[PDB]
Amino acid sequence: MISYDNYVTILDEETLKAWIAKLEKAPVFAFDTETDSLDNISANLVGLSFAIEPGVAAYIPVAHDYLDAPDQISRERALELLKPLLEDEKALKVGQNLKYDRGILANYGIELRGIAFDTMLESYILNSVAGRHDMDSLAERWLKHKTITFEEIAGKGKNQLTFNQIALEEAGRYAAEDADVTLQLHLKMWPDLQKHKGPLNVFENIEMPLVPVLSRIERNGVKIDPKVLHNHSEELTLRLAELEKKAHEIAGEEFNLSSTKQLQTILFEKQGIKPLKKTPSTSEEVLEELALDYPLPKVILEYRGLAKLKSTYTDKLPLMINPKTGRVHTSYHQAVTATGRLSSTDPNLQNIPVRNEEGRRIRQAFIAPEDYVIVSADYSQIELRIMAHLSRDKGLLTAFAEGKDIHRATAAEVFGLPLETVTSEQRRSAKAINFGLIYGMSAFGLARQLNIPRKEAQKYMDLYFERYPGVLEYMERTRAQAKEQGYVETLDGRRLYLPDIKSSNGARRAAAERAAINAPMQGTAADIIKRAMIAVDAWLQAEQPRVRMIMQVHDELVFEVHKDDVDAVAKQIHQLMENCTRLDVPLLVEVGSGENWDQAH
Ligand SMILES: [Mg+2]
Ligand SMILES: [Zn+2]
Ligand SMILES: [Zn+2]
Ligand SMILES: [Zn+2]
Ligand SMILES: [Zn+2]
Repeated sequence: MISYDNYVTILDEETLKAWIAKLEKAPVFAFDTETDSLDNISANLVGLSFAIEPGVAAYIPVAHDYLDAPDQISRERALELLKPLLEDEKALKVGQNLKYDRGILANYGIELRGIAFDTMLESYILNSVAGRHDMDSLAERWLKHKTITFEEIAGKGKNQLTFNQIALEEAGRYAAEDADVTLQLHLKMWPDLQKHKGPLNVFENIEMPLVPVLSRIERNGVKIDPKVLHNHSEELTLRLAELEKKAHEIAGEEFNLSSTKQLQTILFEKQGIKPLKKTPSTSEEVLEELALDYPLPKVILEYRGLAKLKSTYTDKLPLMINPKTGRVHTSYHQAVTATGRLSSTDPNLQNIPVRNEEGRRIRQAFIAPEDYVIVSADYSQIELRIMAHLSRDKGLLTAFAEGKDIHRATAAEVFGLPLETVTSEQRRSAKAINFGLIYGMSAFGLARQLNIPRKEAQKYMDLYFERYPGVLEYMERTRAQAKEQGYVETLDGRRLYLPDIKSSNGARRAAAERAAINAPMQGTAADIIKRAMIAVDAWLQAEQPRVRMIMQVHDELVFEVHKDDVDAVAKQIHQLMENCTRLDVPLLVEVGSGENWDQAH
């Protein structure tokens, strides 16, 4: 176990000051905060823990208020004595998910500096796919130590206690162990993170500096109009009713809009071909093939889609508005994706349909406050530009260089015809090839996206590789080093380990080869986006203009800018994004604005 003998519980100023003195001369120190809620903006700090050396850690309770809780240093007195140390950029701190801790302190007017090491990110940069990067998983992987779980001291279910309700000593065991373990994890991982300059570079200049900027974006939140979302909800109810009637009217009787049950009994029973369509799906959608002529499958297609969107965003979004700020605070995850891109939840901004009309209405609900406007800064087809650079292809490089539409430029080369005459179908064919290459799509998978026969798709890809030889080379070379060293890297050095590259399993090894071609372009896009965020945030902090960075979704950064400042600010965001990141890839940033996210998008 871990008893009350392990760590000290600081209940007096004199002892706290003794520790602050030791903390001041430590080379690095682990630090952690305890609160009464996972919600950063409204959580209250219940206590703090520190670790100066493996096995030497302490817990300082400041707001435990259960019946008869012992005297504790007051939250205000503890923070004023600790403030200088916390705000000192020279005092280096180590922590697990420091983004959270930085925010809690910000609730009390404290600016946490010296945010040097985050064990979550150390683990993530070492090997993004090694497993989960949370402390409990980390302590077990690297230290063969099983940590005290929050459930162990607080309980489970609705009757679960909040930190302020837990006994001082019990809270101490948990909090001081976090600090201690975090320091031990750093001592084991930091030395390893130096065996390679690639990962070390990404960790030091991309991931760590991004920690406080993610905190600031999350805490800023985004303005959502609940009325608009409600109208959209009422209207969708009516549209779902109408659509259901249109389905019944086309055939007979009533039925659910569920395939492999009520649909096959209608659809193919009235002429068609037996198999159904899985909601596997992004490759063989039987329902949308029939949709080009057959009416029923087209209405069932649209019905399901609207049903999904209503319960996911229309009904959910209004419930996420924080009472304290009046805004929605999404959760960004910095150590979850395999390629290094940021993910998002509650809400998952990336699942809002882009090329769909309803998704546009969801976006219209993201509004700018009075006298402000929503500004969108996007990296135009960054992955494609990255592939152009990685393949060193003069053809692609020149297309982007002279500002031509790469999809029409590619079609003009593949099909051999003037750029002005390329048709929509030809452009659509080249476009499917271009994005297919990024995901390492098979010549048959391209046929399923283009609806053309196999070997006809193969005919296009051979014509493509002949016109753009540099792309085949990159593809072959990347699969090469992937087998030679078990991993692939981005331009900045970020690595994706591929354990199934020599799998001996067929499909399992195919996946690893696709990931081999894909990761370098996706990871590089990710690195670029993170560098722009740090650069834009740095300008924001230094110059203090009337602008907030509110979102990050796909390849765009969304802001709130004062209406009278839009022009100067747009010039600035634009320069920072395509000139203060990587100077090797030919980058283009498209900046737009409006009353809501949809207008600026
Ligand atoms: Mg191309
Ligand atoms: Zn923590
Ligand atoms: Zn903790
Ligand atoms: Zn993208
Ligand atoms: Zn420019």
